[PDB]
Amino acid sequence: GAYKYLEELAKKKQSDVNLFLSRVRAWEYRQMNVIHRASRPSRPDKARRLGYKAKQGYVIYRIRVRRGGRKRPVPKGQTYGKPVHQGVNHLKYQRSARCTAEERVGRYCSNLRVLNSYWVNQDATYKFFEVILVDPSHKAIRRDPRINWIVNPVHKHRESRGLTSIGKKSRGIGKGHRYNNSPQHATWLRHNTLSLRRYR
Amino acid sequence: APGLVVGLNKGKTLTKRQLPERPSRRKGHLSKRTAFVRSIVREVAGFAPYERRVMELIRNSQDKRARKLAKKRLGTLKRAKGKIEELTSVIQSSR
Amino acid sequence: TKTWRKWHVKVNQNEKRYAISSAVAASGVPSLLLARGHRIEEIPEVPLVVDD
Amino acid sequence: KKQRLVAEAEAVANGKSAQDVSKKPYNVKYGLNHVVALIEAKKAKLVLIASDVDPIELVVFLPALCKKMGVPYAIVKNKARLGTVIHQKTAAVLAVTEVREEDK
Amino acid sequence: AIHVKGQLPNAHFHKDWQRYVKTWFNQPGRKLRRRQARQTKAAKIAPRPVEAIRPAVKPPTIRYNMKVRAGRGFTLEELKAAGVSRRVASTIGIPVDHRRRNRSEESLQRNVERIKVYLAHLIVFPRKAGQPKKGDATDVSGAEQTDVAAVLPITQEAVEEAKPITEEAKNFNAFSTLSNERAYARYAGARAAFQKKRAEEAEAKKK
RNA sequence: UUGACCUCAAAUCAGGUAGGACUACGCGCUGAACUUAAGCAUAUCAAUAAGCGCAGGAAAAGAAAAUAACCAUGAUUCCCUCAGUAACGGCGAGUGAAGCGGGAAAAGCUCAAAUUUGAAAUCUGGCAACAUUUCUUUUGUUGUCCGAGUUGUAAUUUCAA
RNA sequence: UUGGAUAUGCCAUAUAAAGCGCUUUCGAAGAGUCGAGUUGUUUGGGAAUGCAGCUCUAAAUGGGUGGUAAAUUUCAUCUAA
RNA sequence: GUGAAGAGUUUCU
Ligand SMILES: [Mg+2]
Ligand SMILES: [Mg+2]
Ligand SMILES: [Mg+2]
Ligand SMILES: [Mg+2]
Ligand SMILES: [Mg+2]
Ligand SMILES: [Mg+2]
Ligand SMILES: [Mg+2]
Ligand SMILES: [Mg+2]
Ligand SMILES: [Mg+2]
Ligand SMILES: [Mg+2]
Ligand SMILES: [Mg+2]
Repeated sequence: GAYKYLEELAKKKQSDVNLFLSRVRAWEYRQMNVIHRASRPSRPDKARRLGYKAKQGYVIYRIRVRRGGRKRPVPKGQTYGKPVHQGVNHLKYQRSARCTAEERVGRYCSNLRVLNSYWVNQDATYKFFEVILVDPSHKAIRRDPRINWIVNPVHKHRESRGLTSIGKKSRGIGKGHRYNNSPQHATWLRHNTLSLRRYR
Repeated sequence: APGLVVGLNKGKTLTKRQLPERPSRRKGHLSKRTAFVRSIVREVAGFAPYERRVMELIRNSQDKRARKLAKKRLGTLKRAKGKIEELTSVIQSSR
Repeated sequence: TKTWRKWHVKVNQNEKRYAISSAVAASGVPSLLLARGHRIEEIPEVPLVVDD
Repeated sequence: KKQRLVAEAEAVANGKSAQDVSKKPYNVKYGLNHVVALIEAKKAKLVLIASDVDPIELVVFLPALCKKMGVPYAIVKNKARLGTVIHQKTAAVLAVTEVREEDK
Repeated sequence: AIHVKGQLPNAHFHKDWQRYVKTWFNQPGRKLRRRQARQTKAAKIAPRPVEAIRPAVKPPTIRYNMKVRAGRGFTLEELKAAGVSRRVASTIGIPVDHRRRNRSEESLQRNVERIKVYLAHLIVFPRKAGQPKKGDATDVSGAEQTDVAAVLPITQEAVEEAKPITEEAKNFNAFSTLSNERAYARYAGARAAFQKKRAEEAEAKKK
């Protein structure tokens, strides 16, 4: 159907069609609020594959996030420590800008659950994302076995605990030798806990 | 297959048998519907600017320059050689 | 004081079994029963075995 | 639809199936995924593409797809006017597959 | 400072290790808890066996491939050859491993035999009591919770106790064969690269 | 002129919902220095203290874009072992995992990508009736109408196919 | 309190949905993502282990992994976003 | 981003 065509065309971000549409939409986005409601997904095919459905209780929000690194917020570049910690400028936040987009939209919609998010645009100053949210109080959500899980209280603010797709990526959650540091603190605890058995 | 632990065909000799098809290994095949969709999309979307630059170097018979540019644009040489072959087919498709 | 002081002591299984064997053998010796404080002056036999 | 179903129900008790009392429907096809499949299968005789589909990528490939498949197509005003035909608020695209003999 | 006999010291106790000391004072308590959970589970699923039947597989690597151990579940081919549908397997306590495959007939036949022995000892109760159906049993009265390991143990591979010494064995040179085979694998690449140079650079001789 | 659609508002609109606290344990962010190196800057202390966000009865992880290199294994977690080892390190002081093996427990699955197209088969809300209850306090069913929804709600499928 | 039993005694669920079975042609599979460079940080991970910024930016038997950088050819194994 | 001259299939003022 149309979804395959939208998926393939979305891969062509340098084509004349997508370059033009990106320019006009980025201009339009910069004219409205940093966080604003989207009436519909700008990328319906991308939204579906990330869990979105066109039913009551699913909500799309758009947000722009400042690009670039994290300047150390210390008074006059003064760090009061050893030279290894004197850096102020070329530093980087450990969470993705997409994660920040989810965090801020989740605070903005504190009655909703953040499901997922996707990139839509960027200029030199901002990256634009659309965040998919679900109303756990809506009956259409609570009676739906495919999205029911998110009502349970263990899924409260899953974006704040790195439990969305981008949150687990930023946490380095993965299988095998490349992710041995694993959940870091839990792995660290296992290796730094002295185990003293009853030798009898 | 000597049945030793050294040499070319080492290891214990058992009765070999044909493993069944794993459909996950079909990935990477080109379905006819997907090929049709991509040809339509290539019609609607054009070529990326670097693709046009590479094709121009191909059309001027600057084969090394095209390889250097495609590798520089895409990262690896392996992706470059695949891209140059694809753009070469496009160029000859128009001829 | 800390809880992770060593409270339990391992003994080799064979030494434990040696100890119990010695203790059972000592129970068959009337002098050792008397020496250990047991008032066994009147019992008919050592070891003392009663019906099932 | 409710009237058709009560007819099929009444005729499914003593007669034959619902096919015996209802005829083949002749109607415009709608739904973007459904119409795309019809075009790829060469069953659309005429495709009417709304002119103001707001995320335009939903239909931007449709003229190229229609031209490739040799199905006639027109870009027409008001997705809202197309929606009125099919009793919806809006419709991105409509397709004619079959027309009665009197309209050929 | 260091002045005594012995190993140079190595103790990794420069962090706040006393904060994360793990003691085992609950070891008998945990053992009692786990046994009570097993007893509670056994009474709940009775008369089903407490443990599901498992396949026999060979451990990987040369250190353990001489042994046999329980695996996760039976392969799709093994279930097929034993006449058990994969959707039915779980309903009667037969685990399914979609990941493991049978690279040899020996692995397949060994586990197909385990399933056949399981099925022959299995009493399937009818879904509706007193109305036996196909694949069920009509003598369910003597049903009790039994160990699968009592019926289908994991058996290690046996040996030839003794056998004649043939003239072929007497002429075999074990050490030379090991040295030759290692050398042949070692210089296969040079031989292959040589063969290219043996037959390709000679092509100019034709013209 | 009206109406439709789109986008955007307002209302003490009808019904909901979030915040604060508890932080032993849990998931993240941010982040020292004392200290050790017989000085000291890399290093170490430490991916620690302090600071900030967010949960539950556990959390997190989880049905391989995993191992291996075998006669192969088979989601995750935890224990023992691997192992103070491979490795890192002014190769100084110091630091330091993983595969196999044994054991505890075991459980497997859901979507998106498909034309239902001889029938949006889907869902919420209002109203009414009828049931139901840890419970006049709970939880539904049917009818009807209105909304949602074709810019796609259901149904068969999820690669093991 | 159908959890088990003749779970009896009975409700009337039960008429159309699954199992294997030969033959075909098939078999849609997640993108500013993977990957590359570079900077910072982190790791036991060593011509980059994970994370993040910025630049470049994919493919269709493709793509990932196979703990020494690179080019090529094989093989194995997995099937990301 | 969009257009015009000039420079020994191109990007520089
Ligand atoms: Mg999870
Ligand atoms: Mg010092
Ligand atoms: Mg000192
Ligand atoms: Mg000092
Ligand atoms: Mg703290
Ligand atoms: Mg609580
Ligand atoms: Mg959980
Ligand atoms: Mg899978
Ligand atoms: Mg450290
Ligand atoms: Mg996938
Ligand atoms: Mg940091």
